[PDB]
Amino acid sequence: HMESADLRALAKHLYDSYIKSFPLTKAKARAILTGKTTDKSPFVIYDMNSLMMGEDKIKEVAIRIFQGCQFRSVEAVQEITEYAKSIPGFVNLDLNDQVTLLKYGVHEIIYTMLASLMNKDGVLISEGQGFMTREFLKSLRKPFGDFMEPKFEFAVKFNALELDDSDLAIFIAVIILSGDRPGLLNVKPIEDIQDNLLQALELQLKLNHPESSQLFAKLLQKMTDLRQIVTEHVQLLQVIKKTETDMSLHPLLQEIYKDL
Amino acid sequence: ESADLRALAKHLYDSYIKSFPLTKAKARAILTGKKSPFVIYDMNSLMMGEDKIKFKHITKEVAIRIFQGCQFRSVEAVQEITEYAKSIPGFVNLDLNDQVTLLKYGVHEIIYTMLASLMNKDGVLISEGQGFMTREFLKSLRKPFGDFMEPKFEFAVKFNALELDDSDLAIFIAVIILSGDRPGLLNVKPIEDIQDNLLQALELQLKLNHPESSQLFAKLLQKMTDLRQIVTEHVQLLQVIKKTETDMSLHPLLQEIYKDL
Ligand SMILES: O=C(O)c1ccc(-c2nn(C(=O)c3c(Cl)cccc3C(F)(F)F)c3ccc(Cl)cc23)c(OCc2ncccn2)c1
Ligand SMILES: O=C(O)c1ccc(-c2nn(C(=O)c3c(Cl)cccc3C(F)(F)F)c3ccc(Cl)cc23)c(OCc2ncccn2)c1
Repeated sequence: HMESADLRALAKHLYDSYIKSFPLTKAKARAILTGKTTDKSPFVIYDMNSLMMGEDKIKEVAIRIFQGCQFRSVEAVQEITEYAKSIPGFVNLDLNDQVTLLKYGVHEIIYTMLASLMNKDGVLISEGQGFMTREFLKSLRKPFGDFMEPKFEFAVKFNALELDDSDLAIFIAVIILSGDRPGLLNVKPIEDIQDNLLQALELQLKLNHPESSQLFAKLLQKMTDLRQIVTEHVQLLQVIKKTETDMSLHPLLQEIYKDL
Repeated sequence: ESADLRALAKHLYDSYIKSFPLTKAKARAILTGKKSPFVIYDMNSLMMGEDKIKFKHITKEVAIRIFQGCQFRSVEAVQEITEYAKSIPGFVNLDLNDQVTLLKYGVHEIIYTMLASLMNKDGVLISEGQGFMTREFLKSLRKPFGDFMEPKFEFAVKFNALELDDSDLAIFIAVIILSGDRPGLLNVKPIEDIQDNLLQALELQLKLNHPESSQLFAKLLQKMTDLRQIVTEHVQLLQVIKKTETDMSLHPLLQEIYKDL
């Protein structure tokens, strides 16, 4: 049990690092999506021709879009790794466990943070300069169309929680410091860190969302929807791999899936 | 208010005790050796136990008969969980289709959960604590059945490290039943309203019953992740067994009884 002032200190530290680590925050994404402004309005990609035009403004189309997603995913792994290093105690853990926590945590975090860029109608891309519609992604051929849509399905549900970045900074940290990842050597020091982060998340959610009953429990229950979609995702990639030779994953993603 | 949450907690404990034949408290006294159960550790001792104790489940090839014995007992537990659900305040007031949907999609998670109460690292109680079948004998069953039994123990051992007691579990079980994300629910709001009450009661219960166990509430909810994961694994294991095994036909009425499991 930490002292209340120490838990507030931890929350601010983590929000501050989250802001330094991730260039496109939820607050910026929501300002772009909600609009009103003339200076931050995205170009909208909703069909083939607008895609071609989008490349002038900002191999097969579905493959090109798929490769756009892994390029950003790789970048996200880099951003998530930098953030993890800022979590108090993380760089002090056994070095193999650091790799293990990142290996199994980044995908859950990418999905979580992907939701910040989504509404029910599409997703922000190219650092907010673009917006690709959900219907266009869903209409891609072969396996790729159905590969796009489950992310939207989770995001619509996660976004009903109305978390802001200061909440998400702690949530993300909790996910990374999971003592139940396969193959961890020293679970106790990981769980001790998570206990503090969980205490910090609990107090953060009560102060920032006082009228939102049991949001702490409901957010932890979302770590369940995350676990399942990551497993679905992996089994979709494998199917794509056994079909498509016109693609190859970045060595960073390359290694992460090796263990699944 | 705290006294209302304690009331709800005691209400659920009382009902939990009437609904389930073997409580975790009684099961642990048997497992720790604190009237010895009959021990099934190999083929010959299995033969004697059914001739001496006459287990109604295990009664074809031996690995198949044990597997079907687990399916028989699961069918019994479904009825026990269903009766318990009726005691959860607000449950019988839900739309009847939603009551059936919540039970349909929750019984598997609850059965794994309560199975842990009857398990330790060395085996599992059966027949209301009268028998004990070793983990090694179950794990050593041939073909797919051996690998079907062992994941249950692996989950149980990790879940049991939480050291929940029956008063804790009665509320936990109720939380699982009142999941508003089950497919096909017609009216989600009253289910989530009830789950919110039960979570408050579970949170308070764990702080009072386990004051030294930091963040036990969060860790128990995180186990809903392991529960969802193993139940879906469970499903893919049954499908393989069904599509593979031709020595599995029971009387068609028996097949009807077991459908869904
Ligand atoms: O900015 C960000 O933070 C971001 C994070 C993720 C994606 C994104 N990955 N993705 C995957 O499939 C994927 C995930 Cl989740 C994790 C690991 C590996 C992969 C992959 F290797 F398999 F690629 C998506 C599938 C559908 C959608 Cl709509 C988005 C993603 C992202 O794309 C934005 C985007 N939409 C369309 C066109 C271009 N760009 C941005
Ligand atoms: O008393 C009780 O409360 C009880 C609750 C569960 C089992 C049990 N189910 N089971 C399953 O597979 C299963 C689960 Cl988890 C959930 C839903 C459906 C099923 C099923 F339909 F597929 F059966 C097991 C697998 C392995 C083991 Cl060791 C036990 C179980 C139980 O068996 C006791 C037992 N051990 C050995 C031999 C005979 N009998 C007792």
